[PDB]
Amino acid sequence: TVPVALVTGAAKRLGSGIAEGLHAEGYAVCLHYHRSAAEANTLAATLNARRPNSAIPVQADLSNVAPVTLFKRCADLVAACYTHWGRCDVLVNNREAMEAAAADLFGSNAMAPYFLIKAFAHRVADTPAEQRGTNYSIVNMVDAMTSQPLLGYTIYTMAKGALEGLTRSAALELAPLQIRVNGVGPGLSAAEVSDVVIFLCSSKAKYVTGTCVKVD
Amino acid sequence: TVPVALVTGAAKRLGSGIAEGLHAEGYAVCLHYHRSAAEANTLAATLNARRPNSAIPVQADLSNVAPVTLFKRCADLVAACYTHWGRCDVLVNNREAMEAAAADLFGSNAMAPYFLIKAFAHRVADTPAEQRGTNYSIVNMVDAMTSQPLLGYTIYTMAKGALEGLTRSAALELAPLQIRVNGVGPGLSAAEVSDVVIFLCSSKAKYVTGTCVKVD
Amino acid sequence: TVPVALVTGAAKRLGSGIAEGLHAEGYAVCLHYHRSAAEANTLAATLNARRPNSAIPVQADLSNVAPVTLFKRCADLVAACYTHWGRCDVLVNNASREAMEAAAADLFGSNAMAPYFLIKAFAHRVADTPAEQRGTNYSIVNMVDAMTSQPLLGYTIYTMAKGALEGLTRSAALELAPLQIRVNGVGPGLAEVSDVVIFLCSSKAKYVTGTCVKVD
Amino acid sequence: TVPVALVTGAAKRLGSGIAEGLHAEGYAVCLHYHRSAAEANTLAATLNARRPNSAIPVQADLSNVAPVTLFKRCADLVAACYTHWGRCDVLVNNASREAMEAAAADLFGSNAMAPYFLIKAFAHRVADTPAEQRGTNYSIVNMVDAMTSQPLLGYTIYTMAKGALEGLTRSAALELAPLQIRVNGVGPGLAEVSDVVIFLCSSKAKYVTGTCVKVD
Repeated sequence: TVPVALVTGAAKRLGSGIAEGLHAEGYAVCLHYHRSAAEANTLAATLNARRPNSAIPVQADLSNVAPVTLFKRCADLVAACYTHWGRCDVLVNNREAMEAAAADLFGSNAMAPYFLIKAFAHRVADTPAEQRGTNYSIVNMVDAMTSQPLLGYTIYTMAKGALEGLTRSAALELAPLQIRVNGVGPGLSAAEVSDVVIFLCSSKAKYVTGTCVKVD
Repeated sequence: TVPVALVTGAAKRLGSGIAEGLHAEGYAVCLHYHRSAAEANTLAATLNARRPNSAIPVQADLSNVAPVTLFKRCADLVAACYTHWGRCDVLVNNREAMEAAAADLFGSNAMAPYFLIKAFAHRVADTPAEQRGTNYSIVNMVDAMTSQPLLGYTIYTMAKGALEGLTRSAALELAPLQIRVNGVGPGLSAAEVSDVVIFLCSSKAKYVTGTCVKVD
Repeated sequence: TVPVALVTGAAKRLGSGIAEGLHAEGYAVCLHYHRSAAEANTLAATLNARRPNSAIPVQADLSNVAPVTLFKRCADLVAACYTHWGRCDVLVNNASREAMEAAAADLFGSNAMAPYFLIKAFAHRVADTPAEQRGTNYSIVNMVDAMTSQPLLGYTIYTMAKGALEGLTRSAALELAPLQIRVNGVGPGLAEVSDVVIFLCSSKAKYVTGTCVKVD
Repeated sequence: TVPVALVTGAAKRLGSGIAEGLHAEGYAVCLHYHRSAAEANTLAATLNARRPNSAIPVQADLSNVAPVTLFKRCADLVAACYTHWGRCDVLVNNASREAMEAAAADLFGSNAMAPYFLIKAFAHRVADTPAEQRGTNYSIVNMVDAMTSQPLLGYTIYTMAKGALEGLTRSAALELAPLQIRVNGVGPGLAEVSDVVIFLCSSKAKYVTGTCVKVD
């Protein structure tokens, strides 16, 4: 046993902090990326150097269109974890021009987590009982407006809403396989949300599912 | 003054009833369709015959991909109403194979209403003060599971959630232009929801916005 | 065989409107008051003037405090309808140092419990009526008032009270649904409101229950 | 300068766990009881056994009913911490014919108001402390119990009570945020729970407030 965490958007502002923090706790991290390959590798450099083969970068396109389906690209991201360490215990989902753009950011921000969670669960489902880890938890992040800046009020509230239903609904559907699913949002530092994430992923939080954490 | 209602999915089971009912009340209806052109025209036949030039069918593709954006296809649907009657007072939003499908049904069911509402409001915004109608209301329908049958529990709950936030958020954002926005869902006949829709669209409901109606 | 409506706090302001509006639709009205005799009798006379035997005033303390229990007082008020007219089809619940604090407690409990008990009695009376002898459209409306119109309450205790009342509405809807009794609420958005009341009570709302209507 | 925690209903079952758990983290604990003297003294002795001057029992009636007002009783219980230890940093609120009905009313008001008043007093004490002299981590936890563990309540009145309590949590969080006092809730999903309490009270939750944690 050494547990494994997949942090999507792992080189972004938040994701990195979550990643540093899950790694400090003794998790092996998969550091997901699209655009930011260099920073992925810096981060992987820093952690592996601190503790060897404890981190991998992995590129994945989390957009609405990459013809390869998002459903499949998502399943492949989770697969990177199994190929490389053979388990995945933790998932953290972190003008016409403008309009089509906002609609697409809406789609992947709801649909990527959905498919990343189908995938995560499918694998746990397939792992045999004896060889399953003991503490599977999924955290959906939701963000302030400042961090979804290319936004009007309304679209943001739609995305929060679906994310909100993802969390409560999977919490339920996925309890038979012992998978907790929780959320962290604002609120009506990076170091800060990280402690929440660490607690929800910790053994302390075994009986906690369905819960939308609020922060500041 | 004779008010105008746009009922998307207007030949489907529910939509038709809503349409017959808004028309009985004295609304001129635009009967939206994609696949079901024949039934659109039967319905238009029945109402115009009952009361002349009081109904038009209009085809629109409400899918996620029809390269023409949904944003634009939506704006064009609302435009059909203005071209033909010069006003629009009422909007009613009514295997990899399987997965991409569900993701797409998710996208258009959240995003079509969003863009149908941007469009509706834009026009009202552009109409001059003197020539605006007096009672603009928008109703978002949400449906039982039986009517979104190609579904798992979770996806359905995501869509409800975004729809839910659309309704509350626009209610707010769109109150300066006097546009009420409300929802009708189940519940935790066709004739039945129709009366709710008629009331929310009626002058009786002037001070009602933000409200999610529940039914049975 | 003319429907009967029980409006608590009929004597002054929102109560009167609602009673007046309901009366103008042809219910017989029972106008509860506590301290405002002039107002309840004046109003009842006016109404009885317009249509004979159509209104009565009925006195009750609905504060929270045998010396008579709140339950019994609430049961007798509901009984004053049967006695007088044979039936009761509609209930509208209008909410109305160390010293401020105990009074703010008393108020809180009074606003939650009086409706709770009223709803209990109403419903027990329905259940005692032989099956074939019941009315065809039982509905209950819980009014929530703006923070600004009940000045003795801090933000917190107000929210508490709003929370108790939403619970009762949603709870009682589910719990009474077998007796075909609908329970709904009118509250402020984020005779104005009498039309919503008329609607919820109307035969057109036969399937609306457990709804919190938002009015501003 | 050792932190002090006030647990209502410490005497039996969930209360004891929580007090025990909090105590095992090194708070000084004030163990409220009403009727169960044996339980509160036994437990306090055990704890004081393990570490001297680390626990005391303190008696209070927290029912809803000068003859002493609930407010004053709640103020004095909170005062029994200052008096004894100089400070109070953590509050945990554990909820615990015609006749059943009046008792079910009394219970309801007691469960909403006792916490409300407790939170008032706690917070007044914080505010009277000169600025530079306050503790660094004030937190409040409102426990909600399962329907099954408080048998005297119908579904409806329970939901009412749950609603009052969620209101207080979310309300008091916003209202006390200027005094750097956090308010959160633990409730059932749709020493198990002591770890969540420890967490919410811990320095790692400095930015968590207004959260309803869901535990089953």
